[PDB]
Amino acid sequence: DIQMTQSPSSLSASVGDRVTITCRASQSVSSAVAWYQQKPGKAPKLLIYSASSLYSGVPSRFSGSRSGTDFTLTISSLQPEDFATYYCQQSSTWPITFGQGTKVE
Amino acid sequence: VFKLIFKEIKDNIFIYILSIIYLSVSVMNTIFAKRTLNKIGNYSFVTSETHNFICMIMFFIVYSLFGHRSFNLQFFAISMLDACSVILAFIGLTRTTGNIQSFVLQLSIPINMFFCFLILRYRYHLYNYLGAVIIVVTIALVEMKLSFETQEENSIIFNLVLISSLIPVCFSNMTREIVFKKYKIDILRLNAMVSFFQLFTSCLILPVYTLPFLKQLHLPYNEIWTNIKNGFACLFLGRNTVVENCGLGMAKLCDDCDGAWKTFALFSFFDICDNLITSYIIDKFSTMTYTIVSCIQGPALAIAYYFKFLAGDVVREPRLLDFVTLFGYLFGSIIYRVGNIILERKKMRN
Amino acid sequence: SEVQLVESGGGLVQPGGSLRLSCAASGFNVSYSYIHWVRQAPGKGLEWVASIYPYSGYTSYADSVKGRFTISADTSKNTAYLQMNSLRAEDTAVYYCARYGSNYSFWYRGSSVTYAIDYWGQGTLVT
Ligand SMILES: CC(C)CCC[C@@H](C)[C@H]1CC[C@H]2[C@@H]3CC=C4C[C@@H](OC(=O)CCC(=O)O)CC[C@]4(C)[C@H]3CC[C@]12C
Repeated sequence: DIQMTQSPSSLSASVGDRVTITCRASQSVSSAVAWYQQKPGKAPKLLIYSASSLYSGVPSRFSGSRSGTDFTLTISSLQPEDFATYYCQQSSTWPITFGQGTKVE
Repeated sequence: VFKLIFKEIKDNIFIYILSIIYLSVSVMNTIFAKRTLNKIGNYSFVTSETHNFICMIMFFIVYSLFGHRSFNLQFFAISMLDACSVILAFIGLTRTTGNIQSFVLQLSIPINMFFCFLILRYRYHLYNYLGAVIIVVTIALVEMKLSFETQEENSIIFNLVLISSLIPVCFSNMTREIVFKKYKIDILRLNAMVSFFQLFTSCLILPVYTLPFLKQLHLPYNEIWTNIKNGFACLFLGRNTVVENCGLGMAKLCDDCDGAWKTFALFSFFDICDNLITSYIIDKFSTMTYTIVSCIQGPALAIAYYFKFLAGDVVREPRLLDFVTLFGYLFGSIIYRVGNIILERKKMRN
Repeated sequence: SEVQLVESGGGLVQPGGSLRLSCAASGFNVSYSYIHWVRQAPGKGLEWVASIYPYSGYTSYADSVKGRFTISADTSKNTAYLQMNSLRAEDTAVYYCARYGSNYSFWYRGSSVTYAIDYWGQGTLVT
C-alpha cells in the first residue's frame, strides 16, 4: 500500500560536503521509519531508527529529521567511507516498502 | 423541542466540568509519563516508587491542611489490587499494539458494568446497555481494523492478561466507592495510606522484572539493587549510567537525566491530580461515570498526538477513524447519561 | 553472545521448482522478535519477501509472492525457514534473513514499540 518515493536517485558530492537525502512516504507514516546504507557487495547497515535517532555504533555525522511524511537524512561532512547506497524503510503498515536507493559518488 | 439541553446541563454542570478537568489532567499525565520514561527508560520501578512516596507526603500535607475502628486493611486491599493491576498491565503491554490498548479500555467499561451490577447492586436502563454496546462495538471494529495493518507485535494471551489487569482496578475503584459512600472516609487520608501500601506493593512488584520476555526492561536477580542505586543516581542528581552501546535492539534504553527531575515532577503532579479527581468523582457521583470519564482518554490521546507541542516530534495526521472513535464515544456516553437521567427521573418520581 | 544470522540452501534451481532457505540465528532468542527475509535482484533495490513472528506464529508475505512462498520457524532449534515454490525467473536475487531490533517505550498505562532492521545476514544468491 505505502510506497516511499526517495528524493534524488543518485547525487554527486565531494568529500567535506553536506548531503541531504529525502524520502516522502505516500500517506501519513509516523516517525517510525529507518535509514540504511548498503555498500556495493555487502549487507545494509542500519544508520537511523525512528527518523531521528542514531543507532549504536553510527558516527555523529548522520542525522534524521521529518516534517509530516517528508523524511530527511543528512550528513554533516562526507568522508570516503560514506560512499554507498542509502535506503529508507517504513514500519507502520504491513506491506513493507523500501526506497529505491540513493547512490552517493 | 431542543431547548431542554440547557436545563439538563445547568442542573448538574459539575460532572461535565470535572470530566473536562480529568481530560486535561489524564492526557498530560500520560504525555509526561512517556516523555520522562523516554528520558529514563530504565529505572521505571524507581520512578514509580519515588512518585508514590511524594504522592503520600503531598496527600498527607493536604489532609492536614484541608481535611470497625480504622480502615487500614481496606486501604491495603485497595493498594494490593492496584499493585496486581499494574503487574498484569506491565506484563501485558510487552506484546500489545497501541490500538488494542484503547480497545482494552473500552472493554474496561463493561467489566466495570457487570461487576458493579454484581457486587454493589446497580440497576441499568435499556439506553445504558445500548450506549455501552455502541461505544464498544464502534471502537472495537475500528481498532481491530487498524491492528490488522500495524506491524506492532501482538499475542492474544497478553491482551487477555491486560483484561486481567482491568479486573482488579475495577475491584479497587468500586471498593473505594464502598469505603467512601458507606463509611464516609476522607479522600485524602485514603489516598495517603493507599500510596503508603503502594510503596510496599511496588517493592513487591520488583520480582516481575526477573522473567526474560521483556524486551529492554528485563533485569536478572543480580542487578536489581544496582539498578535502584543507579536510578537514584540518575533522577536525584543527573548522572547518566549507560551511554555506551544502547538503544534499539539492545539490552537497555538510553537515558538522559541532567534535567529529568523537572519532567518527573510534572508527571507526578499530574498523576496526583488524576488520582485525586478520580477519588472525588468516585465519592461524589459513582464508580460508573468514572469509567466513562476514564475512557475519554483513549480517543483524546490520539487527538492530542496531532500536535507537536504536546507530543514531541512524533505526531500523526487527522485520519477519519480517530474522529469516528471520538464521536462514537461521544454518542455512547450521551445516550448512557440519558439512560441515567431516565433512571433517576423514574426513581425520584416514586 | 554476539548476534549472527547465517543462511543456507542457496544456489541454482530450475524455473518452476522448490527451494528451502534456512537462517540460523545466534545469540538472541528467535521467539521475542520478528524475523523477515528481504531480497535484492542484481542492480536493484531492496524488496521485502516475507516475515514471521514465531511466538504468535504470525506470518506475512509480500504481494508478488503470496500463496507461493511459506515462511516458518522451529524455535526449538532457534532457526527460521523460507520455502519458495512455483519459482519464476524474476525471483533470482540475493536473499538476506534479518530481524527487528525493537525499542520499547513504556508509560505506566501503555507501550509503543518501534522497530528497525538491526542485524542482517551476509546473504545467499538464488537463480
Ligand atoms: C470543547 C470541548 C472540550 C467541550 C465540549 C466537550 C464535552 C461537552 C464532551 C467531551 C467529554 C464528554 C463527557 C464524557 C463523559 C461524561 C460523563 C457521563 O456520565 C454518565 O455517564 C452518567 C453520570 C451521572 O449523571 O451520574 C455523562 C456524559 C459526559 C459528561 C460527557 C458529556 C459531553 C462531554 C463533556
